[PDB]
Amino acid sequence: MTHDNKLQVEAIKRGTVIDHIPAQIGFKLLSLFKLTETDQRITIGLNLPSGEMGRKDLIKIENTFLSEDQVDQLALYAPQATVNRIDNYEVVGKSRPSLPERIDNVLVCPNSNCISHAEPVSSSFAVRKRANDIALKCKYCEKEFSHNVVLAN
Amino acid sequence: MTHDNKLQVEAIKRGTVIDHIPAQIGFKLLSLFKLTETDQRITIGLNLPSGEMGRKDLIKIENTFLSEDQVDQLALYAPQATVNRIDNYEVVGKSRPSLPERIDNVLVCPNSNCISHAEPVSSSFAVRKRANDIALKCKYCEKEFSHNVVLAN
Amino acid sequence: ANPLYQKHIISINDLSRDDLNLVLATAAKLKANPQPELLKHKVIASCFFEASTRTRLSFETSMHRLGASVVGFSDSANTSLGKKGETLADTISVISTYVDAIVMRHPQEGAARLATEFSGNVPVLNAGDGSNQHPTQTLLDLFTIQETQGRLDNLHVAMVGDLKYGRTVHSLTQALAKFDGNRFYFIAPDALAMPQYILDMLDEKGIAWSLHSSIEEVMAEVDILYMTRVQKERLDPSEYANVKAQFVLRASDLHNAKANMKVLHPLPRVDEIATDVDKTPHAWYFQQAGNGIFARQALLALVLNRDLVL
Amino acid sequence: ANPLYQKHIISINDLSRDDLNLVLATAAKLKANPQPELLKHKVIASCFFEASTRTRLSFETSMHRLGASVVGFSDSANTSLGKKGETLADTISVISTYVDAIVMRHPQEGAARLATEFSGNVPVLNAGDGSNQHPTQTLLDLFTIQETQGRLDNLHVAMVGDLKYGRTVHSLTQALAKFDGNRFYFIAPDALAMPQYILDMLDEKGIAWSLHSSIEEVMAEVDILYMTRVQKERLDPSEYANVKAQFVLRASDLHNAKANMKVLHPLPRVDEIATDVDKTPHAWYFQQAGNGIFARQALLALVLNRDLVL
Amino acid sequence: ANPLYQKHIISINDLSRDDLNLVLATAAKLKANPQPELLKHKVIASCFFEASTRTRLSFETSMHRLGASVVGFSDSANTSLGKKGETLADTISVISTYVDAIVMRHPQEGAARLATEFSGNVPVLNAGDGSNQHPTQTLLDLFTIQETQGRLDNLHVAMVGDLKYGRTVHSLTQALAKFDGNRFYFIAPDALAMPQYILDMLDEKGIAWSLHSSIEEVMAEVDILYMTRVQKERLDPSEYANVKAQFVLRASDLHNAKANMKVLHPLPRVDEIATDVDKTPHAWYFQQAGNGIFARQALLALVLNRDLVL
Amino acid sequence: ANPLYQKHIISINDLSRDDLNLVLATAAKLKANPQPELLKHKVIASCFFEASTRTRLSFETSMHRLGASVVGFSDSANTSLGKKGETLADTISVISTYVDAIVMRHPQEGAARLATEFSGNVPVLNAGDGSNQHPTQTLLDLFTIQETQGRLDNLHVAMVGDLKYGRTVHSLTQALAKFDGNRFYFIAPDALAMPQYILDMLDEKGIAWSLHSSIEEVMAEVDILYMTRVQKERLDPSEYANVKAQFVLRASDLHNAKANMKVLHPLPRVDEIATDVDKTPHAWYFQQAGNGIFARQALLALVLNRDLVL
Ligand SMILES: Nc1ccn([C@@H]2O[C@H](COP(=O)(O)OP(=O)(O)OP(=O)(O)O)[C@@H](O)[C@H]2O)c(=O)n1
Ligand SMILES: Nc1ccn([C@@H]2O[C@H](COP(=O)(O)OP(=O)(O)OP(=O)(O)O)[C@@H](O)[C@H]2O)c(=O)n1
Ligand SMILES: [Zn+2]
Ligand SMILES: [Zn+2]
Repeated sequence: MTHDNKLQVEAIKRGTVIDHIPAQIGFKLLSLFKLTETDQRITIGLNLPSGEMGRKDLIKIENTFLSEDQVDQLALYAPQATVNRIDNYEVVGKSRPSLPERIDNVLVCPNSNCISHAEPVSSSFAVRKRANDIALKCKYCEKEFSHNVVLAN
Repeated sequence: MTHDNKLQVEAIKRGTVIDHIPAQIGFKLLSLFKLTETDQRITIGLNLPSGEMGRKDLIKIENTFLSEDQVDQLALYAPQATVNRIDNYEVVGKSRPSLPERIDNVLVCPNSNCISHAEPVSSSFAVRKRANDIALKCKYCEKEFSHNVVLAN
Repeated sequence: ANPLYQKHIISINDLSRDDLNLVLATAAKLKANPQPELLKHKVIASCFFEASTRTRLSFETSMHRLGASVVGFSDSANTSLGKKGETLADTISVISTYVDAIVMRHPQEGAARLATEFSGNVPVLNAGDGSNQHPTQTLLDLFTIQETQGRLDNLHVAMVGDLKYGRTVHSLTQALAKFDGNRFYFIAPDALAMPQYILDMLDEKGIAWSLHSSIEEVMAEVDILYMTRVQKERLDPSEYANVKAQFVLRASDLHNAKANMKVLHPLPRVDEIATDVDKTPHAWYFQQAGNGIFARQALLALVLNRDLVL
Repeated sequence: ANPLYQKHIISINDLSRDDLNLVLATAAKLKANPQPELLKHKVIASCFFEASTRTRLSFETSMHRLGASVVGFSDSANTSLGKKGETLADTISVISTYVDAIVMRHPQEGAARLATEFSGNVPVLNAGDGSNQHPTQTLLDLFTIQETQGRLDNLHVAMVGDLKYGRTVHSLTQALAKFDGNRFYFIAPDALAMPQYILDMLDEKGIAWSLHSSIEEVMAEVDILYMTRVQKERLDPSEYANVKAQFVLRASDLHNAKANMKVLHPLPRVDEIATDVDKTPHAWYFQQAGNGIFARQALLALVLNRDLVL
Repeated sequence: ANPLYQKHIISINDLSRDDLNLVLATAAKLKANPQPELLKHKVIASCFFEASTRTRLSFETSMHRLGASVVGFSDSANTSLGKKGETLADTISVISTYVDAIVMRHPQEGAARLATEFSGNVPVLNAGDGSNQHPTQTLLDLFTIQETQGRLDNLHVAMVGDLKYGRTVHSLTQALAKFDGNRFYFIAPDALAMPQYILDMLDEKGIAWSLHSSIEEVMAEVDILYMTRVQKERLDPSEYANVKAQFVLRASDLHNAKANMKVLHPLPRVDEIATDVDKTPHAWYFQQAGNGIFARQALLALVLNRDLVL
Repeated sequence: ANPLYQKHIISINDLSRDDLNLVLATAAKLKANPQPELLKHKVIASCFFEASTRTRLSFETSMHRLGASVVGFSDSANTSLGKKGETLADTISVISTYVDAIVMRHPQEGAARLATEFSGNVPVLNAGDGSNQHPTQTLLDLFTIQETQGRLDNLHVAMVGDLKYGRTVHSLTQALAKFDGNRFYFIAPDALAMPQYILDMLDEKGIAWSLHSSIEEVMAEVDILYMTRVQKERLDPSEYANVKAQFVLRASDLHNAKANMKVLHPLPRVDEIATDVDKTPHAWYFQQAGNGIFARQALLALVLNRDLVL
């Protein structure tokens, strides 16, 4: 409680605000990381009018603080987002994501003979080589692919 | 004003507002009906207080008038949802979902031998309220199933 | 143009009473005066993605007796399509590029109706899709009831055998329900019972049916006795064998049968109808399969031909 | 008599420009006014020693549309010949003893030309021999380029896919080289490159070609985009999958395509051309397979018929 | 000697309450204090005329864990014996001069009892015979019920799935009915329900039983939940899918179970038990398969050794 | 305990230079002073979901030579487990309560690493997993290189044949690159060449390598010639034959080799190594297969035994 509006919607009390989501990444991040599977109120702003990117997405999850590595699972998808941590209407913390060393769960090994497909295992990829462009190596078949390839299906 | 309510909810100027989405169906409806594949301003709220009829979700989709057909397919999911269009800052129409004729696209045939599984087809089931439930008959295999067997799969 | 012109015959549920009577009145004329060059120059595809010799030889003879050419494959004997990921939407989009009608059997239910979305203007006639439909078997069954009993209404039709998984009994019950005052007797092992959705449809139309566990209970009143194949995999060896393999007809059972009664069976029959029944005048199962030729010829005529001069 | 009369159509390399244009001008007439009894009383053998349904159904419909009878076998489903040491020289010496032309597919390269040494005066038309030739696929591809582009020269033809093992791209490059001023763009994974002996033949005729690794580089200039099946056994799972499965066409890619551009594909296509491309007017792969009917009919007409009255 | 010394283990029906307790008593000693050179110098034959890798490896590991040697086979479309020509009776007559004990699994019922009449004094142990009997599965289920629950009497046991044809559920009810005061809940699709004979037996002994349609209806009183796999080939694919919100198990369903309630399944488990059940304390099907070793060690030691003072 | 005690042996990538030396050190002791009752009372499972008779017999003989017992299987179109329904994860979860160690070979990559997450404290050893890894082949190649050459460092090693898909050559380069100063000559058909990743790794460590087109070009500097079989199904039969005067080996070619130059081949060898090479002193592929016994004895002893004072 304090002012909302929507050009830059406002103030939840205590919780996380992931802001400056690229655009059209918001729902991907909701889906993939299952941020929705919470009983807390979530407010989401999609295709919003803002500062340098012009139109961005934003997600406010109150009463949940996610960080350290949750914030990092966002780097492949939303690398230039900020994750505001809020306590009592003030941003007591502000993180940016960084490429992790392992991305569990969210990806699919493009190698069709991989065993991972068929089984009660979570996918896992060792990550490497920042921004000149990322390689991802499957835990199981140990094949290394370009991130853009794993990321197309 | 204050009995917190909204925190001055983003009165969209023109568009569709979907309210009383029963809790947890809110995200389902975004995925299934692909409501986020638009470049217009959406503001979503999940697990909002419905001191009135449960706890709820609500999607406000701007400069968009989802109608008629589009409103009825939501019947299987949020039977208790009111869609409200807005042309200039207040409610121009308020429509409830009525069960439709057919449900296309979203829904999978339970029948593992149905041809729809393997092929470039779009699901189509015929809706029939066998008062006690709604039976759904597949266009292709013509097998009839309880709407609940199909809704899990 | 006649109502069936360029129509896809995919389900019994889509054919009205009027449709059913038209086919049946045309089969009767072609049976009486043949038309051997009516489909001259037409080329039809006979696609049996699942093999079924009986049905294939009868559909193709029917096409040969109206003068059409036939091209096509029987499979479950790897005649290589579906090879290297080829979808059925793509197979049918290429086959309709050069034949005038497609006849097809396929193991999955729904396949003939999907062929319909890709064929353009080439008719698709279904010769069987999984456990769903088989219109052409019901059209020949109907034609044989009509021709031997003189009518398709006010019949006392008994259905015997595996009524739960038999695809032909389920369709014929639906077709006969199109008509008036027919009465049903179902005689089945408890494990092979006529499904509720059939019974529910009969109830909702005020049609009368009943369950009996011996044919002897109903012989006297019966006009058509449609027997069915129980396949021994639908039960275990000892079950089939037990007190249940006595849904089997022998000649002595027919003693009190009406003079008009007929025994129909889609075939193959292995042992549910004993060989001594063949010498009776009530045995009409082979004559029934002969009637498959005029019911399939009439459908091909009405579908490929605008105006049929009869 | 016409030049193709009683000729064996075994390789593209044996057909001149004049031969290629004759077949193609005859296909255009038969497509316009059909001749359904031209091969009346002829009986043709359709010998597919290796199965290929697509090709067989199209060759046989073509024979049925000019009025000929067909006898024959599809195999790799043990229709028993080659049994008890029977040589191919001996099979063909017995088959030519009673049919008027032999159409044949066989797994070994060279088999159709050996059939030629034993057939006497019965023409042998090759429907595929191992990784060597397939004239009738190139004749239909040519016919479809001509009919949609109005010419067979001065074309900008892109070839995409597995160019190293694809038997149809190698023949079409050779046929198009018969003609004038065509320009080639080859777009292939490094492991599936167009072979040197093709490139060497193009160079020696002053025909221009170039290599590109994205269709986006060449879309604007392209008249015919002949796509090909990459079979995933030609690479390993992870290779196919890797940065190489992007020789795949989607609808968005066609944005800048010329109004006349067409997408051709021998078929089956599994995923190299996405399903949304079908709704575009540039998708001509199914129409291409329909044209297989008039290119095969014209060859059968010219080969079995002395003087063709057109 | 011990009661079972040199005895044939062919049916649960043939073993008294005391025999079942003696096996269970021994299997707990062998679990606690291993005796690895107990059957040193014995050769057992693992004759699997029907392949079952899981049963075969449990048994051979039992054999080896007591130090015995093993010769044998498994036959899916291969390897000579029983041929059709060679009778089972002559296979056994010959193998019973080579070995000390025979463990066998065969497709037809009573193959084990036939063997008994031809093995001389060589004990034969049944590892499954058609749909009839599988003693050593019931022995390891009762060992796991006794080891988790503390007793084999006054148990609230729920059996779920295909009760009509799960051979292990027929056996386990026979066996659990030699003890006192057990109460049975049978939750099955009515097409797949416990046969009247198990039920009729149960009423003679005065045992309490009830039939429910959902595990939900009894989750709260139950001590053992014995799940069986439902056999999709005996059902229709659409029958199979349209039953309640099924009879499969998930952790959600377990929020109600008693603390000592355990879930057993003879395995394989395709989808009736989801992966989240595996992490609860109620999951006991893998421990159940481990106890297979100790139940079959006990049976082999009692049969081949006269007095066992362990 | 020893470094590898109770450890999973899934990839060469996972074992340090010191681990590889410890295995090689042990394998030389076991070769010299046999310890036949070292794994007395242990049962190992030889789960070959993919048949490989040569690897399977080497391993089982390793098992037996240290006195362990063996239960297991090989599955080509037969025998139950992994079924499709049964997951690999449930096969392993169940087999890991029966045995003490699991050796397994499977067709899909990473099947071994999946197993690791389900075997409890039961070690699993990879005997091949698709095109990914085969640790115990690399261990016996390095044992044979160390035993013939005297060291694993400063070696001039030539790898020949299908370098793109020989899984053993990918592994052997990884492993030979934990040691110092090795120089690599890669002689392959450019369609079958060492992938850029092995090469790129090799440049990071600063290792010297070169690509040649004929063994003739390096016969003189070479200490190990490691031949691989070239896979004719990934080539075209005419591609396969038209390469130089090939890349196969004959004694003539060897007139130039150093006295301690040896020829290794993982086998089978169809025609890349002729029969006259077998009688020269440079022939070492059969001794190489014999050392497979001592390399796998060492790995099994280190995994299952805590301290080994041999
Ligand atoms: N109780 C509050 C306080 C702040 N915000 C959100 O916190 C985010 C960023 O925090 P802030 O530092 O206060 O504004 P900025 O200076 O724009 O932060 P940055 O430059 O890192 O984006 C904004 O999206 C704002 O909506 C919020 O929703 N609720
Ligand atoms: N310019 C406007 C006008 C209305 N609304 C929304 O439209 C919905 C319409 O509800 P309304 O008829 O204004 O009062 P309610 O009693 O909430 O309607 P209901 O009976 O469905 O509860 C409300 O969620 C309101 O936020 C809006 O966002 N912007
Ligand atoms: Zn992988
Ligand atoms: Zn369906």
